[PDB]
Amino acid sequence: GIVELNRQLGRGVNLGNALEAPWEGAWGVRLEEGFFELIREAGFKTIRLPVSWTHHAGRAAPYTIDPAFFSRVDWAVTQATRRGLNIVVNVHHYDELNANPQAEEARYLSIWRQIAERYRNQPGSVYFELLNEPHGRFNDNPQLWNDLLAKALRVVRESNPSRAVIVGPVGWNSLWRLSELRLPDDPNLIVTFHYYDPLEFTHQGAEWLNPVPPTGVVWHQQNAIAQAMEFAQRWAEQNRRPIFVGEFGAYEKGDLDSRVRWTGAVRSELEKRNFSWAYWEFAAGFGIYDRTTRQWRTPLLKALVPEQPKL
Ligand SMILES: N[C@@H](Cc1c[nH]c2ccccc12)C(=O)O
Ligand code: MET
Repeated sequence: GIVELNRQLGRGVNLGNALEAPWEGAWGVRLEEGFFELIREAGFKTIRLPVSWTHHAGRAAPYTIDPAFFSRVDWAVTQATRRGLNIVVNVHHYDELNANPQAEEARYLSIWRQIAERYRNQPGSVYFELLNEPHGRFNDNPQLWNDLLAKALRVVRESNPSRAVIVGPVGWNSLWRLSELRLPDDPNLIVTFHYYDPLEFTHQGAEWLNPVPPTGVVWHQQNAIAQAMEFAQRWAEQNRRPIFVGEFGAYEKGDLDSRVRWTGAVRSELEKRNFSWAYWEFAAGFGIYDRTTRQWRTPLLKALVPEQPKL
């Protein structure tokens, strides 16, 4: 069942700065077929595929997704699956929906119907993820997200009765907001959160934030990671849901040794708690792979996939 589907997610990586930008390449990463084999060879079982459908769908009903863009997603799904990787297909950035859930609902539900119907026959290694990091008006009223996610799950289930569906809390998938998350009585849900604490370290110099946190911040482990993951595990036990931590990572403007400390500490605690996970991200400013030199960033990769269990 769903506990085994979550265990099968295992270790994963996001293909970020790619299809979740305004278009593929705008944020620096075009997808390549060779990425799938590299990710497998590095020890990952899963691709998370952020996709920002809003830039590629009609604004007026029936909100049709551009066929050429859809075919690109088809290709990613098919190539990952054929090469033995799981793939998580989400709806990723969606400024309109976070700002105005009620107004944008119709278009978002049409997008999910299109995705669900198109991929209804994909195997169980293909997972759906309803909405990356709900924020905006969902932060003001978390019940708006509880209501909307139930509508979207109902849409998905019309064509995909048993597929694993990944659902997170508001606060940009903050684990503390699990407290307000409410889920339908559906036995094939995996709960997700993202982990970037402390933001002053993991997002130092991140220009896409306002305010932009200053750089020069170092990091070492205290108790915050253990405290956060224990909270999340108790929530998951009480509510009988498996956990997938779909993003964690530290931006390259922090010093490498601090980033390695943080990445290894997080990965270790996730696996101690039996959480599957996907690192943010493959090839860009948080990347473990440098496409310019075609080399892995060894210290970061080994913090994710250690050669010995206590390293
Ligand atoms: N320097 C690497 C990784 C990288 C750093 N910042 C990025 C921003 C976007 C894309 C890639 C990157 C590259 O150019 O590929
Ligand atoms: C805030 S930068 C890391 C990526 C971002 N959290 C996303 O979900 O795309």
